[PDB]
Amino acid sequence: SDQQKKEELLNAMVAKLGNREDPLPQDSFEGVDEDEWD
Amino acid sequence: MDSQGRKVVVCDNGTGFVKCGYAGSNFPEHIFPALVGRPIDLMVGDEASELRSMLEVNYPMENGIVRNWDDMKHLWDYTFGPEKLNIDTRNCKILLTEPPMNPTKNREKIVEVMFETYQFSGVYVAIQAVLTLYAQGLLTGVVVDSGDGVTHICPVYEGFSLPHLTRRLDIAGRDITRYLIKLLLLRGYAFNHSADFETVRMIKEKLCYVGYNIEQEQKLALETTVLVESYTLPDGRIIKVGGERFEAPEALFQPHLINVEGVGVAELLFNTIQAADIDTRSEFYKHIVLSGGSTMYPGLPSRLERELKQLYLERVLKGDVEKLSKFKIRIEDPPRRKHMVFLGGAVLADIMKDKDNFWMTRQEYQEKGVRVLEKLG
Amino acid sequence: PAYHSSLMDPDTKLIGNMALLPIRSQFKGPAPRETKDTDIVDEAIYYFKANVFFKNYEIKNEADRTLIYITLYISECLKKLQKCNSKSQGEKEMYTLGITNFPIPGEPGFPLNAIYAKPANKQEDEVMRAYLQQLRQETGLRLCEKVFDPQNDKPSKWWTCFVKRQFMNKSLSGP
Amino acid sequence: AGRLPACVVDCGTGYTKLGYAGNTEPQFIIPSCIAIKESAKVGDQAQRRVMKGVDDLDFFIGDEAIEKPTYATKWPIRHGIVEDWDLMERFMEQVIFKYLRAEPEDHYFLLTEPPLNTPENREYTAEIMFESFNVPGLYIAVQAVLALAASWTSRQVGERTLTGTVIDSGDGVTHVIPVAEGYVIGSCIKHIPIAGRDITYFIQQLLRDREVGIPPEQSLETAKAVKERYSYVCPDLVKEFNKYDTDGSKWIKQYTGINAISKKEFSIDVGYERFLGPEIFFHPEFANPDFTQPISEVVDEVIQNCPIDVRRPLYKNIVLSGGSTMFRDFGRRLQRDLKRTVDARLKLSEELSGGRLKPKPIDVQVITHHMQRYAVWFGGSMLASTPEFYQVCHTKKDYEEIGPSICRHNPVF
Amino acid sequence: TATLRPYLSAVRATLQAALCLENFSSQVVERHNKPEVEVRSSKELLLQPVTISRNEKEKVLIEGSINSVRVSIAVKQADEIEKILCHKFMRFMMMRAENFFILRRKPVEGYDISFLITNFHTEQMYKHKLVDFVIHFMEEIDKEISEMKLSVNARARIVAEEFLKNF
Amino acid sequence: MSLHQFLLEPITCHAWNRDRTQIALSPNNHEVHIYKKNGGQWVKAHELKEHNGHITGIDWAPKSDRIVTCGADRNAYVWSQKDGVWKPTLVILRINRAATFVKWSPLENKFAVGSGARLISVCYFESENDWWVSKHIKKPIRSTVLSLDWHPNNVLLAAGSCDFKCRVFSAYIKEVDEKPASTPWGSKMPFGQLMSEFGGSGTGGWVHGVSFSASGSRLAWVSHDSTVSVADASKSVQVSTLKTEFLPLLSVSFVSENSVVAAGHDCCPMLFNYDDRGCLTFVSKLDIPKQSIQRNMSAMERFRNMDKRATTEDRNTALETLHQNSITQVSIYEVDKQDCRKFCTTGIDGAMTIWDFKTLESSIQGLRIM
Amino acid sequence: MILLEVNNRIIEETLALKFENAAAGNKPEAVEVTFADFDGVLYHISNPNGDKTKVMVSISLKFYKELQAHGADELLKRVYGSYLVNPESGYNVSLLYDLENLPASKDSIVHQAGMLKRNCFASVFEKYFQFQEEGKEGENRAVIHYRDDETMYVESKKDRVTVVFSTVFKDDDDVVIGKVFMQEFKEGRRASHTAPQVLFSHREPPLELKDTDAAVGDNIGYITFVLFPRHTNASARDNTINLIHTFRDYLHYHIKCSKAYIHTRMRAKTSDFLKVLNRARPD
Amino acid sequence: SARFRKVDVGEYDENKFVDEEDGGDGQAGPDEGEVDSCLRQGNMTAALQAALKNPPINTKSQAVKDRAGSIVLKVLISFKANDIEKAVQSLDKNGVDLLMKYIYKGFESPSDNSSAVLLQWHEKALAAGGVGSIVRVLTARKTV
Ligand SMILES: Nc1ncnc2c1ncn2[C@@H]1O[C@H](COP(=O)(O)OP(=O)(O)OP(=O)(O)O)[C@@H](O)[C@H]1O
Ligand SMILES: Nc1ncnc2c1ncn2[C@@H]1O[C@H](COP(=O)(O)OP(=O)(O)OP(=O)(O)O)[C@@H](O)[C@H]1O
Ligand SMILES: [Mg+2]
Ligand SMILES: [Mg+2]
Repeated sequence: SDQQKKEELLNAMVAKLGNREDPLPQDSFEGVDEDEWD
Repeated sequence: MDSQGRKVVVCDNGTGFVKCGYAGSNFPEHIFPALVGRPIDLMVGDEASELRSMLEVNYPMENGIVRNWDDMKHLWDYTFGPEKLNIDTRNCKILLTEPPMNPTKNREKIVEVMFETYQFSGVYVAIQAVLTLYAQGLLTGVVVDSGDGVTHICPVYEGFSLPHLTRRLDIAGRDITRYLIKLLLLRGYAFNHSADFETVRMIKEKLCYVGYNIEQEQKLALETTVLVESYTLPDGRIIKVGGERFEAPEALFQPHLINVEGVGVAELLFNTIQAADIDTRSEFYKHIVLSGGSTMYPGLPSRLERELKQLYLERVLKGDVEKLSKFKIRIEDPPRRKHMVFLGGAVLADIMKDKDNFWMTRQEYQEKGVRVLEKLG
Repeated sequence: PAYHSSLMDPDTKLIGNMALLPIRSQFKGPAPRETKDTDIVDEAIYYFKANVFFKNYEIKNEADRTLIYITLYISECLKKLQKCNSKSQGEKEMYTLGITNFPIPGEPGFPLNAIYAKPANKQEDEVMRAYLQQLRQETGLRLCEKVFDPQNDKPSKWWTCFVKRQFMNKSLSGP
Repeated sequence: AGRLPACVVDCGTGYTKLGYAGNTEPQFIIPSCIAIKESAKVGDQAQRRVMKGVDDLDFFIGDEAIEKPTYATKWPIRHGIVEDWDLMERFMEQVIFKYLRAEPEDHYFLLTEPPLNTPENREYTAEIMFESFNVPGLYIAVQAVLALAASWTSRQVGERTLTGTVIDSGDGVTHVIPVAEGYVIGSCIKHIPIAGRDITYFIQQLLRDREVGIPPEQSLETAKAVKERYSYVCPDLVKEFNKYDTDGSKWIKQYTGINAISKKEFSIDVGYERFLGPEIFFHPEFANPDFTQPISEVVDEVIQNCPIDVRRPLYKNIVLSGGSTMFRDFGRRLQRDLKRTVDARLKLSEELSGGRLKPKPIDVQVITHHMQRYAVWFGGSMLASTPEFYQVCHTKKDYEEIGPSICRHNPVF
Repeated sequence: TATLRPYLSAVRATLQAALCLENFSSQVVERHNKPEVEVRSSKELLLQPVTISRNEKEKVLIEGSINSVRVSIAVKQADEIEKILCHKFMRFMMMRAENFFILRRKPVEGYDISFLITNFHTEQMYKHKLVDFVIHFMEEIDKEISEMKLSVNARARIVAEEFLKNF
Repeated sequence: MSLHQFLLEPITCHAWNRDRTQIALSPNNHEVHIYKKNGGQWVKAHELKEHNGHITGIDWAPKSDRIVTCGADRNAYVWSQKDGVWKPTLVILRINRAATFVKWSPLENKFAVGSGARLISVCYFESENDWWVSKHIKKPIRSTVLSLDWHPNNVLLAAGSCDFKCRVFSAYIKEVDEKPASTPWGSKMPFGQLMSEFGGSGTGGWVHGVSFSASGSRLAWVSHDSTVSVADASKSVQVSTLKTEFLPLLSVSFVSENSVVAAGHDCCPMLFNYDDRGCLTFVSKLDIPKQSIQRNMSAMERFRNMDKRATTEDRNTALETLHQNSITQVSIYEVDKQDCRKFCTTGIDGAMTIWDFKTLESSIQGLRIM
Repeated sequence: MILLEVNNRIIEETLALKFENAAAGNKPEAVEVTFADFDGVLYHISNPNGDKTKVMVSISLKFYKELQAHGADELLKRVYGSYLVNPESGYNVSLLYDLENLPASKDSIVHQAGMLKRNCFASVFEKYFQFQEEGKEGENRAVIHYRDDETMYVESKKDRVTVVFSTVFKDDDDVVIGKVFMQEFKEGRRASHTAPQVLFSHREPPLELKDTDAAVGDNIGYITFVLFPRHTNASARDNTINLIHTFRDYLHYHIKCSKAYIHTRMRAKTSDFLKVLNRARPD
Repeated sequence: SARFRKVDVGEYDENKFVDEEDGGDGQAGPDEGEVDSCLRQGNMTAALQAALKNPPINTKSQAVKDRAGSIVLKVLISFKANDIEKAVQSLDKNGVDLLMKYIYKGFESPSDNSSAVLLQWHEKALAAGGVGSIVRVLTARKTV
């Protein structure tokens, strides 16, 4: 029974993981100015 | 060649190819693919097929029955043009083929298109199993056909097809290819169902066969390394195919592996033959002819004869062993299974060319209309 | 990808497949005078630091051949500016570099014989040699103030780190 | 101590990540090198020493293997593919019994594999884990599905699918991998031969060209520190040279290092190599003279060779992974170049159609998430912590009667 | 010691006579090439089985046919450590049976290892080199097992002395 | 002793033309290669590709120049040359098992195919409707037929099979042949009549090769139990049997009235003598070991080297015979069965060897072939 | 390596990184680490109520009720002192470190934090050596269920201290390899004469454990250590306790290393057979 | 379903190979009295030549073949090592083939030190008779 165990595992993955609203680690570095990125 | 000087043209319209020639020829003159191309004005035939990238393609006929009528009309005026045949359509006799279990409205439409649009002098249509038995030189037998869509079992007796005994099984080569894709996915190789159809089709055409006794092949698979072969992918990787070579075509005999209800092909053939009349059963058992593209596996008629003998032992003699030597069967496969339908049509057009009752006349079509089609029987 | 010029105007004359672009100079030559602020030399100096890393250049016009020639000559300028230490013998070195001859197209010493079209007759040869000499002297005199750094009166380390790089693995002087 | 967590080990060309399940970060990150004693004669397999005593236990793994006198340093993995199995087994001996300190008869195990792996390597790994250490369970996972599962933390609950394109970049070979419904389309995986070693070599030869005062033994670690600390991705090239030439007080940094043999300090200036480092992803002919194709054309050729009905979900979900994709403004540059190529193709098709066809404009998204540096380990750690994992993992019993063939195929997530 | 060379000479003389193979197609099922010692359909294509015994434990069994031959070897095992090392070594060789081309995945019952040789192998290789490989294999196994046993004992002495020193 | 190495993969079978200038052979696959001698070297001239299975039999007619091929795909083809292009013609065999052997008739009007379906097929040509038809001989064959030979009077046939017997059949077809004469084998000749059956009782060996003599009154055959047998029909059909002390033989040929040349798994041809009284004796090996193997690596020194091998036995890296593997086909190369001076051998190692009687008479002491 | 280590590695590296960050005055960071050890011991490193200035280490053992009956609380109070606090929920022993009140020396605090499990097991041995030092008799044996199937027995006499291990081998070949290793342990007093006496029994318990309900089975083996007053005094008891409680893992580690050496040794013979077989072709 | 697939119909075929038998069961093998007398008076060569007479190759009973093998292996294990090659060279070809058949039957049930004696007899019979005798052992339909 690969498919039923795998879809229960996928439902566990969907119901398990939460969300984060913290700033990214890339934002702490210094880079080029914002307004010419278009 | 007749007394009136109207030539007889045999035109075979298979799904993959269209072949054409004259009556009495031992080889087809002209072979084309069936294709209609549109650029992204309208090229039909060979010349659409080399110039493939510019032209969007269209297949007009699917499983022997036509789907788009004007594309088949353009195919017909491509074949009857001056570049390939160069014949006069008002002074010709034409023979055509039809797939079995054909609905009657399609046959009426084909006969109406031949008699009204192109104005042919003589039109006949015939079932392909009778043409196959004419190519073999027989008159009575059972024809088992297996292509790409379905599998048909049809008996022909005294040169005519029996309509109420023709049977259909919905297992063909694409199901075996999908089952081989699943069996190759179960060994760890990464494959996709839509992107990798042609490669597994070439593997199935190259390596698979039909096993005689299942326990001997499974013992050889789990004990020896004899059956292991190697194949090279177009990317460059080398894969090893082992015991799937006999497991892939086993869905024809055990349909429950591919989640299809019903019985196998041997039980269907036994129930087809045993439902006929009692006095003609001995003629049907001695003339069984295999045809089609899916019947080219090695070891198929030995397995079919063994399953027929086991069914006849169980369900007729009811356990008597001594009467089994009197039961005689013979399954004949041709070694010339390239153009059997064209050769049978050419033999039938050659021998039956001057007698009046065979050809359907244009004057009776003008008198009656769609009532001439009862004279086929 | 690579950076191309944008100074092409169809009233301009051609010497073979060159472009007779106007220049601003005090040296004598056959080039016409330029009224605008920019010219081909300032664009070559502008695009040298990005064009020197490339190895596959695609020709789109006639002025790009002239841009390729000035970009090839700037590395030969930077080889001579490596050894020098003060300004005024810097211009005395670059004048003597600009005086001496170089292989023209049509000669076997020229590296890009396949793309560059050979000149036909003798006055075309004279006009081509005078035009290349004027371009040579003007880009030397323009590079003399840009390379040198005024507070120390030394060649700058940011300009002298581009010596070993070659444009399309080519060289005007060769090995 | 009723239930013990599983152990997650992820090996690689450059670094090995190892820890316990249920956590967010790995407990150990070590280099994948082994120092063994080679006091015997060089280049003689017959004279390769019989261990009369315990002389095969005289070795060091990890960061202790780097620069040890009277020892030889070996790297067992080339491009994600194991070449020496003896060194791999001796590596796993000191992984299990020294760092993790776990009894292997009580813990389940999860291991990772390269994307194109033969089943014989899976059989060899199952032999090493089941015959020598006697584990009760083993599961071998695919890295792309773990990265696609680990990218769900920046996403809402209604949009979590398992279809996308994974761009993986480490110390070996950059991979572009399409994943459709949890299964890898194996005929469309493409390779770009640019990674962090080429960037470090390019920065090292630039610093050899410009600066002076660096010791010759410490050039590579200095180039690695300059690459990891001061680097970004620029939109244009000549404007950055104009910014550095006009105003050099802001954009030019200084780096201070310590000499190892003299205990003295040196200082260098970091200039043009801040932006010229990561630009070889988009211009591969700067360093490698053979490969002349940017990464966006490789991604577009991966997606355009796929089947037609899954072509539009692949554009909507592009997931970055690996340690070499940690430069700033990577995804914006990749998204801009991919959108330019796509819009050029549809305006060319609209010009050649002449108003016959009006295709809808597609949506291209490049996803940057939090757990980008350790995405495969995070996906394995969040897979192994659930109670449903123990019904999917293999057992030692199925190795005992059925054999090594159970580990050729795993239930693909 | 004195029985070893006549045993190997008799095994070499028996394997020379049983390796005269020939290509043959199946007369039961059309378009099939099968090894006849495994299917055993036709009884006229089989030869008599033979065996050679050195003592009550060591023996070699040889079975032949028209296009195939099977050799089964029983290995000397003195005690418990030798038989578990023999079992590990035979399992280690029979897992890699696809690289050898002449090895069976499972042995015949009552024996330790079996070889199956068909006519394609003697078309691709020489006969006497195959006979030499069989005799060289039977010679090298016992020396390998004795060296492994001595290595295990010499390791265990050093481990015990290293633990009891520091206490 | 002329050796030529054609190719590394094995040679299944070979055939010569009339003038012995071209050769046709199968390189262990489904194609037939025709080589032509140009100058002093062999070059490839033609390739024939029509079959779908393993080629098992090639034969070349000397007069009409037609090549018959049979394979393991239950098919047979007749090839004829037109404008430098060889063209095939299909033969309907009506068999459900693979074919093993094919031989032309002496008058080139029919041919015989031995197959694995316990029957022998005799095929001739019908010219009113223009194709090749076949007839079957079935009883009392019980196994696979491995070898065939034709009598020189174009009627009788000899067959050997895996049921440990050698049989003589009659193959007379009224549409093609004429009325035959009387023979010592028999007097009544309808189609399919069994004339004589030979074989040992209780001693089972598969018969690999049969051969007739030049006059046609003597028969010889070889078996798998290392026996050579000669049957004489005139002296009330007596059978003489000799048990050798070597490996089994796979080919046999009469080279005169009283001499037999055979070859097999011992890699070297051997000579046997048959006198008028009825005693079969072994004479010599025709592959005398090279140029003595240099006094057999100095006769006293290899006896001391066998003492050295009694100390340390090591194996020979290359066999001393001119074939490194088995020999499967022996053929007569010069003139015919009445006068033989040279003969040709092919083998599994992929080489072709030409031997001469006069050089072997000059080299081997006391050797005399008649 | 040959001998196993005593102190943990995760705790020492984590606490050294946190103390080196807190020494320089940088901003602290959160931490939440859960892991395990030998013989089914759980660990936890976390922050109390989200406060980032405090770290907290807790342990979890199954058999703390047996060790508490022999007085393990007073030894932990004597070793640690003010760092010992009330336990966490679901855990047995808990420590607490404040980052604002650290001492100047930091190696000894991290080193005592690494040896928490040895400080848990040391109390039974330190109790039972004192009975041999004082000359008492008639005291009951100490029975420790340190695993589910394995048992440690400690007994004291006038001139000997007897430590009996019961162990279970899970596989059949491990019994033979362990018999070889314990035969070499039994014979191994021929070089060192101050070595203790080691005895081994297979499938049956020893005589002095006749009264207890000791298991009888094919996999179960019994190991006896005899200790003398040259090892149990007040100056050489630390390395004795550090060596006697890490013996079973040492034995199973060397068994698995021997099997891995055997699997290393087979591959060269397989490669030589493949080379000899591949030389036979006429390529 | 699949009840009919269990029946093996291949061995009910008429055209399968059936072995042919000849001779009765009246051959009782060699007689024990003369070989016991030749062992008693010490004539070893006469004991070997009288033991090889009357082979029971046609009798389908097992006990006659077992007692004939018992007498032949009783004679063969009572020789000295230096009297073997004189006894081997006194035979013709059929005696060498029958001795090779009895030696290869004697390897089935080893006991005590008979295998070294059988290996010496195998070496001398191989030196006298060649490798064709082993092929005639392997291809025999009726076995002693
Ligand atoms: N040698 C082969 N072995 C097995 N299968 C084969 C072989 N050659 C072709 N096939 C299969 O046979 C099928 C083709 O059958 P066929 O040539 O009769 O096609 P068709 O004319 O399009 O079919 P149909 O008339 O049923 O519509 C395909 O499924 C192909 O894979
Ligand atoms: N900002 C950065 N932070 C960390 N590492 C960086 C950074 N920029 C570049 N790198 C490089 O990232 C590399 C780490 O790659 P990674 O850990 O993914 O390797 P791997 O073991 O090959 O991984 P994989 O399992 O994905 O194949 C180092 O070589 C390092 O130089
Ligand atoms: Mg079809
Ligand atoms: Mg990597």
